[PDB]
Amino acid sequence: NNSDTCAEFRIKYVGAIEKLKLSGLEGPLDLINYIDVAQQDGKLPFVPPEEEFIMGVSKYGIKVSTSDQYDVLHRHALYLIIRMVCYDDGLGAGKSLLALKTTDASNEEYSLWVYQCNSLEQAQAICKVLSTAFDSVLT
Amino acid sequence: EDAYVAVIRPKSLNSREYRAKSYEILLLETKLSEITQGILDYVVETKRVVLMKKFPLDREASLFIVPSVYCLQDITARMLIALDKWLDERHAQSHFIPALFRPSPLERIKTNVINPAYAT
Ligand SMILES: [Br-]
Ligand SMILES: [Br-]
Ligand SMILES: [Br-]
Repeated sequence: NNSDTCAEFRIKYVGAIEKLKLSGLEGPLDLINYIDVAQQDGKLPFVPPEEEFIMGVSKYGIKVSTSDQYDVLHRHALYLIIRMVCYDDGLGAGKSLLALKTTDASNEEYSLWVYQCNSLEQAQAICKVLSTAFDSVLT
Repeated sequence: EDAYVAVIRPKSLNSREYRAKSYEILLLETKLSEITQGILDYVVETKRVVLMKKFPLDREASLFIVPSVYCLQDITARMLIALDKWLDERHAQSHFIPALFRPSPLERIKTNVINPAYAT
């Protein structure tokens, strides 16, 4: 809700497809479709493991840690995030997934990161804070 | 290059058991960049496109599946029995068949956030 630039969220982690060359992956619909085909092929699971992670969103970008806060898995730097998309898994339980498309410093390779939120409300809050971050650093 | 398509719809779906009578079938053929846009344009003219298997001929022909919303229980020869087998297994995987028949990305997208640093 209106209006913050720094927030933490309890989420689940579906998985990642790291270091893609290109596949010609344009826009949010190609992204969702790609993740669908990965799930169908068994590269990503339909159901995430039970363990919860802490996602911190701020003007640095997105940080993912263990629920104990002890270990940092990843720092997704704001500069290297291309797109985040929130969408319904489409399965029955009506779960909301977040997909992040990130790139590397030289903009030569792409990676996809998929998370599961506990509600649609939470997924939208994460997107709001991320958007606000972008607009904030854009000044 | 060579392609084949098997179109299937249910009458279930979340069901534990695979009942071939719960599903119906319409195989088409087309030659060859865009594969996902390709087959889907061809179907409507006459949900997704799923590559299942390739079949050697002794040079290989591909079999795609197109989920949608002639009964399979009542029922090219190499491909039908392969589809019956493939469905028998995957129906005992959970979420698999529901995922096969789920709505399009556009029916499911909720939020789209882009980084202004990558504009134009
Ligand atoms: Br929370
Ligand atoms: Br893009
Ligand atoms: Br990097």
